[PDB]
Amino acid sequence: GPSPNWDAVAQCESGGNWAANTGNGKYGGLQFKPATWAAFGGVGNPAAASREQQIAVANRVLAEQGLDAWPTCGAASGLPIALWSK
Repeated sequence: GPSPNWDAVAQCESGGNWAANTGNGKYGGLQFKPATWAAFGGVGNPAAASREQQIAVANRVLAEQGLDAWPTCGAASGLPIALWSK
């Protein structure tokens, strides 16, 4: 079973701050935009959601969009980009 390293992706995206909310239009450890978070079943502010809830919503984004949803940081997942970009 694959296990994307979302902690690694979060380090890339936010410096590992699962509660990131700096005013750049992105939220939480994985820097979700609100329209993507809502679209994949997230509610409220991603920065208020647990790491585990954030990861749950990322796993859904991955299945539908691939690691293209994190175009620079996706490689840090440890999944081969050539196979998981879509």
